[PDB]
Amino acid sequence: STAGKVIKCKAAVLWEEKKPFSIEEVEVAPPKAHEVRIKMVATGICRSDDHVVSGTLVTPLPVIAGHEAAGIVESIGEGVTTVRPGDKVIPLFTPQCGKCRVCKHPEGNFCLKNDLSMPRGTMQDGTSRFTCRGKPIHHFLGTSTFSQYTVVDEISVAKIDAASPLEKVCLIGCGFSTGYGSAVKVAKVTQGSTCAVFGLGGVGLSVIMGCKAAGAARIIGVDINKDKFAKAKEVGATECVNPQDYKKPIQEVLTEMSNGGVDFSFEVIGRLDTMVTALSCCQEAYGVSVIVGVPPDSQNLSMNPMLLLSGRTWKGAIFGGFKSKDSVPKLVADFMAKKFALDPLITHVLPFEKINEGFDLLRSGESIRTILTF
Amino acid sequence: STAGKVIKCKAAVLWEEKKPFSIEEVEVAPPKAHEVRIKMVATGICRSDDHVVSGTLVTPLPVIAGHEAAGIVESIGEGVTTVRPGDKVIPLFTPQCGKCRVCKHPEGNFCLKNDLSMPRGTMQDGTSRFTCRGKPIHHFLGTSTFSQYTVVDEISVAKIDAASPLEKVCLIGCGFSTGYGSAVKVAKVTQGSTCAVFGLGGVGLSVIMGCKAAGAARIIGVDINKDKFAKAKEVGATECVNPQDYKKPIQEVLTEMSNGGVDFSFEVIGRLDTMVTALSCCQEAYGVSVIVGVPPDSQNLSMNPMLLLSGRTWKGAIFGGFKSKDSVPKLVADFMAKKFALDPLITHVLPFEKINEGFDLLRSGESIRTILTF
Ligand SMILES: NC(=O)c1ccc[n+]([C@@H]2O[C@H](COP(=O)([O-])OP(=O)([O-])OC[C@H]3O[C@@H](n4cnc5c(N)[nH+]cnc54)[C@H](O)[C@@H]3O)[C@@H](O)[C@H]2O)c1
Ligand SMILES: NC(=O)c1ccc[n+]([C@@H]2O[C@H](COP(=O)([O-])OP(=O)([O-])OC[C@H]3O[C@@H](n4cnc5c(N)[nH+]cnc54)[C@H](O)[C@@H]3O)[C@@H](O)[C@H]2O)c1
Ligand SMILES: OCc1c(F)c(F)c(F)c(F)c1F
Ligand SMILES: OCc1c(F)c(F)c(F)c(F)c1F
Ligand SMILES: [Zn+2]
Ligand SMILES: [Zn+2]
Ligand SMILES: [Zn+2]
Ligand SMILES: [Zn+2]
Repeated sequence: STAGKVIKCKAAVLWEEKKPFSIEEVEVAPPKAHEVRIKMVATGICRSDDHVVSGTLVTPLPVIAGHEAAGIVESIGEGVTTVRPGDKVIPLFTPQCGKCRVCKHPEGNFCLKNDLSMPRGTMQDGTSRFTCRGKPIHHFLGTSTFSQYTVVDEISVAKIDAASPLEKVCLIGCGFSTGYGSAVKVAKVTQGSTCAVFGLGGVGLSVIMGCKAAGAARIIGVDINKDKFAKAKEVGATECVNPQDYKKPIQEVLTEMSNGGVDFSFEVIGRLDTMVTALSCCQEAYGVSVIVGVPPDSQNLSMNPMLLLSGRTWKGAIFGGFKSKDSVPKLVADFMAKKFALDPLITHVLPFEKINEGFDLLRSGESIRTILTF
Repeated sequence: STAGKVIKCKAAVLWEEKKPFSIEEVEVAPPKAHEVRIKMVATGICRSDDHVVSGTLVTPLPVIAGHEAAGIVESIGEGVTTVRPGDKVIPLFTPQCGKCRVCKHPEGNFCLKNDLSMPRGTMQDGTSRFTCRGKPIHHFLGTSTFSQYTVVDEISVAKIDAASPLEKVCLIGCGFSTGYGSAVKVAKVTQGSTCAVFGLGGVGLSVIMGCKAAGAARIIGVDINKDKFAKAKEVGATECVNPQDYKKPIQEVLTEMSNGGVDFSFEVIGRLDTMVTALSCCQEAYGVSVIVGVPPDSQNLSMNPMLLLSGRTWKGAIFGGFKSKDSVPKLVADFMAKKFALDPLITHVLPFEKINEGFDLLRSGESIRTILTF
C-alpha cells in the first residue's frame, strides 16, 4: 500500500535537450494539501512533448514531460474535494482554478495558474514531487504524465466517467480537444463554410473532425507529407493539397480554390511562415484564421497589417478554448455517447518502455498518435 | 442647366507628394451609365487624406483626394435608380455593390469593387472624369471629394435625409462611422469592460464615443499629445495617459492599470509599433484588439505569435465594419434623432479655398476635424 508514502516507480526523464528519454526509477512524493497522486494508465505522444526535446519549447530541465494522459487516483492530499482514490482522471495541462479573472470570464480558458507562459516546472507551491538519482526533477505543465505515477494540483485534474477506456480518452487531454475546440469553439466554424487546415497530424485531424461536425461544406487539408491525406479524407477533408506540388505560394492556390479566400483557416503545424500563409488564405473581409501550432521559442513573425485592416480576424488558443476542468468530463461523456470518434487518431499502441520508439515514429512522419500504455 | 454637359469648377489637385494642394479649375465630365455627379457642400479633412500627401498611402498621382463629405446630386447617368437630382448624398469610399460575396456576407463590408486594396484611381470603368490643364487627373477611392463637383459610381453613393445638416453629417462619410463602428460593431465592446484607445484624433474620439455607448466602465485614452486629453475626457475617456511620461513601455503600464490587461484595445494612429503595443495590452486569454489606423505603405510589422496563442483576438476593419450604403442613411437618421453627437469632433471650419490651412491645422496637432465648406 502506498498512501502517505514515497513511491519508487519508473518514469521517462529528459536530462537535456536533443537526447533520448531515459527510462528509470524515480521517487514520487506523496501529495500535499490540495494535491492528487495518479497512477498513469495511458499517455499520448503529442508534438508539443517533442518540442521540449528539440528546444522548440523552453522549459526547465531535467524534466518529466508528458501532458496528454489518463489514469487512476492513487491518493489525495488534505482538502481535496473533486476526486477520490480509485477515480479515473485526466490531468489538465491548462488548469482551471475557478477564481482568477480568466476562469471567471465566459470566453477565457488560459487560467492564470498555468505553467505554460513562464514555465517554472513545479507544483503550484513552487516545489517538485520528483527525484531521480538524488536530484530534483522538474514537472511539465503541472502534469508530467511520462511516469507510472505523477502528482498534480487539484486544479489540474478532472474526474471522468468510471467506465471510460483510458487508452482512448487520454487524447481528450490534449490533441482531440485542442483541434476539435479550435474549430467548434474558437473559430466557430459555420454550416456551409469552406475551411483550410494546415497540418494533418493528430491535432489537425481533430480540427477537421470539428469542422465537419460544424457542417463545413469544404475542408481543404494542407500538408507537405502526402501520406497524411488518406486519413484526413476519412475524417472529413474534401480535398488535400501539398504545397510542394505547386509553383505558386499555397495561399494563392487556396484563394483560387475557394473563389476568393476561405471562411476559416487553421495553422496546426508550428511554423511562422504557415501562420502568415494561413491568415492570408482566409477571405480578406470576413475570414477567420486560428493559430493552434506552437512555434519556435522567442521568434517573431513578419506580416503586413493590411491583412487585418481589410477585415480578417486572427486568433489563437490553448486547448481548443475549453475551460479545462468543466469541459474534459463532458467531452469524455460525449465520447461515451458516440458523439465523436478517437480511433482515427490512434495509429500505434506501445508499452511505455518504448517511448523513444514512439517519438521516432512521430518524427519520421509515420504516426499520428502513439498511445503508450503503462 | 448643366445636365449632360462638362462642368468647369474648382478642385484641390495634388500634383506631387509632400506639396500643397493646388486650388485650380478642372473639367468634370457628365456621368456615364450608373454614375452620379454631385455638387459638394462640405468635406472633412481626415488623416488618410494627409497620408496621400505624405506617401503613407500610395495612390496614383496626380489626384483629387477627399473621401469624407456630403453634397447634393446635380445629375444622374443612365440607369441610376437609388438617387435623384436634388437629393442629399454622402459618397461612400467603401462601395456597396450588393452583389459580391462580401456584400452578401452578413459580416463583410469591404466590397470587392473597392479601390483601396490596390488603388487604380479611376471610376469603376477604369477611366477618369477629371481633366486639369488638359491632363487626366486620378480619382481617389471612387469619391474625390476635394472638388466643387465630383462623379461617383452609383455603388459609391448613399441618399440621406433631405433635412440633414451637411456640414455635420459629412463626418459620417468616414471618421465618425469608422471609430464608432470599430467599437460597437467590430470589437463589440461590452458593458462594464475596460477599453484602451490609442490615438485621440477624430477617429479615436469616435471610438471613445462608441465604447461609452456600449457601456464600457473604463476608457483609457492614449496619446503622445496631451492637448488631446481634455476632449477625449469630454466624450467619455475615464483616464488618459501619455507614453512619453513613463519609463516603462505603455503596454506594461496599461496591463498594470487594468489589473492584467484590457478587454478591448484600438489602434487609431497608423504605426506598426502601436499596433503591436495595442495587441499586447489586451488581456492575453480573452482580449480583443482592433486595428483602425492606416500603416505606412508596404511595411510589415514584427510580432510574437504567442500573443495570439494564449487567446487574444486581433482584427482590423475599414469604415467601422459598416456595410456602407445600408448603414450611412441609418447613421444620418440616428444623428438627426440625437443618438450621437458630431460637434465634439469639429474644431475648425474653413472655406474650401483654405484647404491648405486646414491641413496645416491637422499637421500641427491643433485640430480634430476641420470641415471645409464649398
Ligand atoms: N494550441 C494548443 O493547445 C496545442 C495543442 C496540441 C498541439 N499543439 C501544437 O500543434 C502542432 C501540431 O501538433 P501535432 O498534430 O501533434 O503534430 P504533428 O503530428 O507533428 O503534425 C504536424 C503536421 O504538420 C505537417 N507539416 C510540417 N511542415 C509543414 C508545412 N510546411 N506545411 C504543411 N504541413 C506541414 C507535418 O507533415 C505533420 O503532418 C504542434 O506545433 C503542437 O505543438 C498546440
Ligand atoms: N480603418 C479606417 O476605415 C480608417 C478610417 C479613418 C481613418 N483611418 C486612419 O486612422 C488613423 C487616425 O485618423 P485620424 O483620427 O483622422 O488621425 P489624427 O487626427 O492624426 O489622430 C491620430 C492621433 O494619434 C496620435 N499619435 C501619433 N503618434 C502617436 C504615438 N506614437 N502614440 C500615441 N498617440 C500617437 C496623435 O497625436 C493624434 O492625436 C489614421 O491612420 C487614418 O489614416 C482609418
Ligand atoms: O500541446 C499542448 C501545448 C501547448 F499548446 C503549448 F503552447 C505548450 F507550450 C505546451 F507545452 C503544450 F504541451
Ligand atoms: O480614412 C479612410 C481610409 C482608409 F481606412 C484606408 F485604409 C485607406 F487606404 C484610405 F485611403 C482611406 F481614406
Ligand atoms: Zn484560473
Ligand atoms: Zn499537446
Ligand atoms: Zn460588393
Ligand atoms: Zn478617412
